[PDB]
Amino acid sequence: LDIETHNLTIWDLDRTFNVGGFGGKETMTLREVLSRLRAAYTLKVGSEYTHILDRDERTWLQDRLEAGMPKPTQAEQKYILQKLNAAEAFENFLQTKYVGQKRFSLEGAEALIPLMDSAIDTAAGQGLDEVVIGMPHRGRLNVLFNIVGKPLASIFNGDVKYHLGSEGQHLQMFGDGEIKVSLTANPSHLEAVNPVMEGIVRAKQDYLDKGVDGKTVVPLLLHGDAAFAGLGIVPETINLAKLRGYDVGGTIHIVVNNQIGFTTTPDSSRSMHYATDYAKAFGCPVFHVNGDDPEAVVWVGQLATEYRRRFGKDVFIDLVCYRLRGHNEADDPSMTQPKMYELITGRETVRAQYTEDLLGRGDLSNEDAEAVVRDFHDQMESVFNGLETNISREELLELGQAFANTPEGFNYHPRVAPVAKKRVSSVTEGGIDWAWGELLAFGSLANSGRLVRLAGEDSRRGTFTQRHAVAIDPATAEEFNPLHELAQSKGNNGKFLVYNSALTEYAGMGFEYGYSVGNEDSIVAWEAQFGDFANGAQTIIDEYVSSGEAKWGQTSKLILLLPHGYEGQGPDHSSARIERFLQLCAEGSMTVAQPSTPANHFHLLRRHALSDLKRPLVIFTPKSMLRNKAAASAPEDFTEVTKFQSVINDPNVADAAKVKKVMLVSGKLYYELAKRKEKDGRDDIAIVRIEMLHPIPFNRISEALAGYPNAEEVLFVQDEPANQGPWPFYQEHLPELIPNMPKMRRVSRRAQSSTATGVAKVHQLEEKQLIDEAFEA
Amino acid sequence: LDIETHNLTIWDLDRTFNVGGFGGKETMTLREVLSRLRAAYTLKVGSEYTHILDRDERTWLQDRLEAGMPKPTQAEQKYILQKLNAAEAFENFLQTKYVGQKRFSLEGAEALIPLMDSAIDTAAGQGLDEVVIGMPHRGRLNVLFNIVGKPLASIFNGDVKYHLGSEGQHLQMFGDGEIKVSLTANPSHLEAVNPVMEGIVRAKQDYLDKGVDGKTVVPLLLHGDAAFAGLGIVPETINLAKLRGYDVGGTIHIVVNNQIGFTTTPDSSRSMHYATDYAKAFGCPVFHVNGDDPEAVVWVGQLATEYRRRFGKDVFIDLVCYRLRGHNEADDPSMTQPKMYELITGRETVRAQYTEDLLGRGDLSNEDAEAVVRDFHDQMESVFNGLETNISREELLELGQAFANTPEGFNYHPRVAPVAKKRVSSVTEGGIDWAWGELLAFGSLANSGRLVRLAGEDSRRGTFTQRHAVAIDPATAEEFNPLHELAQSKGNNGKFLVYNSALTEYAGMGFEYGYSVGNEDSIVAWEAQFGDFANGAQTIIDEYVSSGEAKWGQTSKLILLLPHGYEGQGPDHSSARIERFLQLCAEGSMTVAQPSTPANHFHLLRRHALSDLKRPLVIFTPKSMLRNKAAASAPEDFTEVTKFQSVINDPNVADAAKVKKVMLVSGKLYYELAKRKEKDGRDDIAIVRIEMLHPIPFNRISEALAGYPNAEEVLFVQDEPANQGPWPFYQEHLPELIPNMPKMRRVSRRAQSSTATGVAKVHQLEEKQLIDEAFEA
Ligand SMILES: Cc1ncc(C[n+]2csc(CCOP(=O)(O)OP(=O)(O)O)c2C)c(N)n1
Ligand SMILES: Cc1ncc(C[n+]2csc(CCOP(=O)(O)OP(=O)(O)O)c2C)c(N)n1
Ligand SMILES: [Mg+2]
Ligand SMILES: [Mg+2]
Repeated sequence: LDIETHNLTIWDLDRTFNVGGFGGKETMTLREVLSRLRAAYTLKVGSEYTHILDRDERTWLQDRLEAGMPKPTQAEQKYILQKLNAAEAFENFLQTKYVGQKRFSLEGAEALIPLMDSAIDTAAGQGLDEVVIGMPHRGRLNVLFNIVGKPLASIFNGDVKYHLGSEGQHLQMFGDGEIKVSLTANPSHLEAVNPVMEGIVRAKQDYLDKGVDGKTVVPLLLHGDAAFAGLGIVPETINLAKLRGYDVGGTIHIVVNNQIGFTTTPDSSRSMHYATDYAKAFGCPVFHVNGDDPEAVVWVGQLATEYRRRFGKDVFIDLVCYRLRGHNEADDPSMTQPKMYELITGRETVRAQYTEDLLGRGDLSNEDAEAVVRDFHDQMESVFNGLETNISREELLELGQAFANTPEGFNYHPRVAPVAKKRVSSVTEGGIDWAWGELLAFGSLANSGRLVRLAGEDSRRGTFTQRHAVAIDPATAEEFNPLHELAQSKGNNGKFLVYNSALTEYAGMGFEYGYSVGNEDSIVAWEAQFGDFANGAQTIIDEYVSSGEAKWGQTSKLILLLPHGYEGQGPDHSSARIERFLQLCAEGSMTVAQPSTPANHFHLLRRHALSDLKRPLVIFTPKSMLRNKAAASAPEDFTEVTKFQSVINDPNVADAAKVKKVMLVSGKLYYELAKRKEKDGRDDIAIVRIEMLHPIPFNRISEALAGYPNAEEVLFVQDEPANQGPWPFYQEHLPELIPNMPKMRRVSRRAQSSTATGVAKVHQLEEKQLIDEAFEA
Repeated sequence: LDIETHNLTIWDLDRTFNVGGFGGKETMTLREVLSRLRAAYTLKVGSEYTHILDRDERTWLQDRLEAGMPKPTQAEQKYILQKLNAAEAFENFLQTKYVGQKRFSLEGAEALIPLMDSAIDTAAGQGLDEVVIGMPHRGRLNVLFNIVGKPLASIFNGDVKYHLGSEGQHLQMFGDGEIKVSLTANPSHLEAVNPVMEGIVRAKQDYLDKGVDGKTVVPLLLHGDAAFAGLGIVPETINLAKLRGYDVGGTIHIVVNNQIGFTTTPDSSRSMHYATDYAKAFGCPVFHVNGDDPEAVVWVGQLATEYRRRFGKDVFIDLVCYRLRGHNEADDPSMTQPKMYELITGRETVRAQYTEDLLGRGDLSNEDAEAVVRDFHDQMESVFNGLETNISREELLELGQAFANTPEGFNYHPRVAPVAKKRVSSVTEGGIDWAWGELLAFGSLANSGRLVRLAGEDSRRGTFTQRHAVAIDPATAEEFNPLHELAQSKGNNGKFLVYNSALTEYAGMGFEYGYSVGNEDSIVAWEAQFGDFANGAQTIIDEYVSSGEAKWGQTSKLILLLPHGYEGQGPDHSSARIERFLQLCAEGSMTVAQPSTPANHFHLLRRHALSDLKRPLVIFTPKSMLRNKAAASAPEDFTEVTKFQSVINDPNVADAAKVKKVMLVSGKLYYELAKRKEKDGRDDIAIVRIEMLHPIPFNRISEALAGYPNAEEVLFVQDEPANQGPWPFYQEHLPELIPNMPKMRRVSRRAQSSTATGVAKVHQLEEKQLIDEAFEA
């Protein structure tokens, strides 16, 4: 940036040169060229835009930045001063009338309030419908009073004010526009709101139904500088921006850069030059603005909101400010950073500086000048004053016939063709498999008129090549979605939408929780490749899915589909960790189940979607049992059987008076135990299945055991190790709920620190030993 | 890139222009300029380097890329052909002699083997000590045979071959260099090895002790394209590259870009143009190379290894290849991607293409040509043939006096000065607090001659302003580390190293597990800001810390320090989730403790560091008890008391024959219960503390209860809800280990789905109700 580096000297300043349309001129002097470049790129706004690849969007930014900030009117200037007065008035009320609020102070960063106002007002003039805000603790109550518009009485009267959500309206001072404003709930875990907020926006856009030209709900997301550079959830969520099921038309990002973490400085926080350098990975513009020049801050807010509407991409604003006090209530920040807090202590406020600048440009009259003084006193005085789930024979045949009604000149790939042919025959003959039972449920619900959404890794085809919900023609590469087409022909505007995720668990599951909150009337399901990989979304399970209703009174009906089974494929492909989910359950917080039969899975999904109980559902789904012919279901099981079963008694008992042992079991291990009973001719054993785990169906288990009056012993049989699976939960709780029951006796694998062996011959030997122990006299 | 865009035509091709030293010339024709630019930037190697900010490192890359790939010798050419022959020979043996290996095939990407060889050979010529490799499943057994150098017998004979680690030597064909080569263990969870591998390299560099000019252990890290763009752990780990405690001199990254995930294409995987676009966020160079030109691949390997040694930064290679077969053993990839697998099926191999190119440039003689044919047949034939922990009075006084031996013209900040003065007096008078007990332990061990490392968020000062292990002078900003200086004066080369992390839990804890594996003789500890935030590193707890010894036989002695207590500060600042850690324990896999007294914490840390048992330690550390004066310890407790105590019996019992109730407790709640016993004069109650949780000290608990022979009842008292804390574990296991014990009776908070309330008045009412219930007759 020095003229010496380009072989130019002081002797060239008044010579004329060809500049090729720079500043709308063909010729210019070096003195004039340097003036313009310094006015555009070196004052209170610093821009990064030349890394963008499209020529049209690079030229749009270039023309606006080199034209400069327009000179604001007197009316505009006084409106910026009134917002700064309100911001500072509220900070003073909080610090004086209440205690332990020093942690949550906005002092140093009061220009945030006029920046957020500029963006929301620009959106109202564009004609859009809503703005959804997500943010951390710092400045939250200030945003509730000055941006959402809640009364003071409402703010100051489970969980705290600093974590609950709110709604309000924003009218436009110098226009005729209105817009809704919403604030999202969040935990103390930094950046965990990022994917949840994005999902809420997509659900709201889908409900308005305005097409690709729409995208009329704006996401505004606030970060801190240390958290933005450090935590990996931030760039994981930005990567979903342009994908098919996840696009929301761009996100406006504000990073509040107060040059300190807690007791940590930027040198020990990041290996990037600026905190906002992830923008250069995704091809998006960055604006750096000085937080002590309020006219420049309101311009950057306007320019960012205009860039989002024109190009539909993400935009990043870096607001450079400082932190006046320490993070703790009684803690000295000079203890660790003494040199920085020499510059901070005993400054003038941004309000004071701006008032002095307006009263010294001589624009204002005598009457006008008195008013500016009186406004701050005004703001201060104001603040200190029996449900059946079966379908009809006719409905079932129609669902089957959807896989035959192929569009003109579409053919199926020849490994997919025989799957389609069996779906059409099965609804009369029999032999319905797991995958076809699941799709018959989601299809029936879309016909009634609901929006059904399914998302996860390789979810269109299926991980185990079992689903085939969208088919592709090998010749033409044309897509067909049979059940979506049937739904849109019944005339209740139903939809079946199926999407393939990116390789993420945290961002993926977070996005589907958000969708459930932003449309109460939708049916949403997230699937995992294997249930073993759901530990990479533990923050979302612990802080939102299991605990949200108790904390904030926020309800969800999300379905988690997690594969599970001990089939000899190693420790990272065997367990979805049942024990961990049952540890998190209390007073019916969520429903947990493991069904054995395709028809029972059908009845569970339909009960959840047609009930008034608004809590999540966790289903442990099979892998090998997907293709077992003893598991398949008849059509009368979807048409004559009315309800979902929580306990299934033994089908193969000749005489109940001869039974002496009773085995309790849950999942795929039933079919192995049943095989052995038939081979050995054991008429003294009865095998009983538990389909629902939490809540405990204790009345149905009691009825079952009452039916065998000469039973001496009760065994609990599971595949999982003795410190894993459902045994720990059941040995604690079941004896107190059924007093007359005999003492239970465990039969399982040995307790261990891993999930399962990695040697396949050891797996086969363990399984033999388990079943022999069960039948041993 | 079209000449029309720059207002130039065909009529300018033979006119001469000033080019300013391009191609080492002052003048040149447009025809010559276009030739050179196309030869340098548009053939088999594509470069991204102009985003780099330093002028010297931009010019170094520019000069090498525009000079071009050097013409390789005949000997060099035949050595590249022999490596491709070996690679393809081994793939054929695996596919024919064994089954279910189609998932793990390298067919399509055989140029990986000569790329990795080029880099390792270049490192050996630079004079460096070791190369550490981390990678996923694809190509692993090929790398074990052709790069590490294991025999076939060793490979083909718990867990599988695809997850265990190995060591070997690499000699240099045309030189006199040797270098060690190591391969790291890993789970199926993609990208979880990234932080663990980096930590292993830093531990090995620290042991060699060669200073800043050293950095002589090279990290080589292999990724897949979908995982690299999608999972957030990747950019979280790159952000640690230039930080103080974490820098290893650069990382060479290889992304194998086979243009497909599992059944998912790049369109539905990322929102970036290339998968390697995170490089532009961190200011590092990227080389894209064609995987069907083996001479270009060996050049890029050399250039990347030379760039790391000169500039000490990260470097990224994108190897563009394809995937010949499907990911499953029996699965058709044309089912989903039919158009892509029209181009793939029925191609010539990279080995075949390169042989045809050498035999058609006429360099080779008749004798030389016969040899090239016979080499592939040769490679094929070959493959198919009573420990006391106290310190002395003198050692204790010396540790105290370290906080007085300030360097010349250093003064303490005046809020830190009185802490230092009390540390010097306490070692004679009394009143030693928690923090000073912890540092007395780490200090004593550094004096004996060990390397002690402590890392975490705000760990130098402390989160609760309690530690002060490095002090800063407010006048000069000069640092002092008293205990490091005492260690280096005793002449056993001991060190006390303390570092402030970035705001990360996954990358942070991963790095400290790696350090423990790469130096068995170090004492390492990771601290969390609050124990509630450790759920963001659940992948590392589940897959490495709790399970590594059982899976792979890999041992660690890592210390986790997790703050814990119910003090009325909300649901994300109360519980470290004890219940979850005790669920993961079996057959002494790790030690779990919650000490009540500073001296007992001292004795636990020293027992762990001087034992032969090589397993992790999880300590639940206090918050409010840090400054409680009833908790402080006398000097005789560090000097006359010999061992760590697992159970502590009641100090305040006049007559043991009068006791009728016995309360068991663990942690800070002791001090509340003890206060109430004194106030009410209860000589019928005895309060007994459990300091170690797993393993269960059942012999010591039995001895304690035997001492009170007229005890009618036993209460278990905890602050946590009834489905959380240590009660679930103890109600299952303790009755079977002590048969004669009376039936236990719980006294706790009610079971719930969250951790704790968010209203402070409700917390105080709950605590009163808990203690009243305990003492109720
Ligand atoms: C996931 C997570 N990790 C760590 C913390 C602990 N924590 C609370 S506040 C804080 C500092 C954040 O600093 P920054 O993002 O720079 O913003 P500031 O509060 O200074 O505005 C940290 C690390 C947390 N709340 N959540
Ligand atoms: C954390 C995690 N998430 C998901 C998976 C499931 N998974 C196994 S292989 C695979 C595909 C990875 O594709 P890519 O990284 O492009 O490499 P390729 O195997 O095609 O070489 C996935 C998603 C996993 N193993 N770990
Ligand atoms: Mg900050
Ligand atoms: Mg790939």
